[PDB]
Amino acid sequence: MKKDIHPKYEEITASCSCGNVMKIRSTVGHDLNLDVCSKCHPFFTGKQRDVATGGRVDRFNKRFNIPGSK
Amino acid sequence: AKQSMKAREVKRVALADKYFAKRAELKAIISDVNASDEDRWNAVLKLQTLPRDSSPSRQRNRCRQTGRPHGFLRKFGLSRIKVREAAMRGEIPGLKKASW
Repeated sequence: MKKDIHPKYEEITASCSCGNVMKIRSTVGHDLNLDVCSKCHPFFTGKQRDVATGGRVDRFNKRFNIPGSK
Repeated sequence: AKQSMKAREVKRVALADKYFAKRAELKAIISDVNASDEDRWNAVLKLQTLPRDSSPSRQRNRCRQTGRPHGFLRKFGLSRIKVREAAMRGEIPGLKKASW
């Protein structure tokens, strides 16, 4: 330890945590490396047969719809 | 102006009415939310290929009799200029103008 230009005993050694949350984090990690990816594609037409989450009313084997209801 | 654009258009309108009228809930079965893992499959697109060559979505309700591109009026069977020519000559019932 130097004394002729450095203070003796430091008080910059504080806390057992230095975890960031109120600012920037996980930009390439936060303890050890991360790097994420994104896959979405236009709609979820990823298959020849889908389910519907906005309409769940049962399929009629009819051939008329708007013109079927007079 | 061409006969080829009138010839395409005339055949599309009689078969749009033939083919799509009896295939109007097929539209619901293969696109709309009326299916929910039910069909949604190749077996009904086996049938929607008929209303395709001749269907409302290719029949701009125009040029089935007259050789004027756009401004058509499906209610007269005519276009801008031929509506005016027939009014001039009185060949339309009730044709006057608004004065109010």
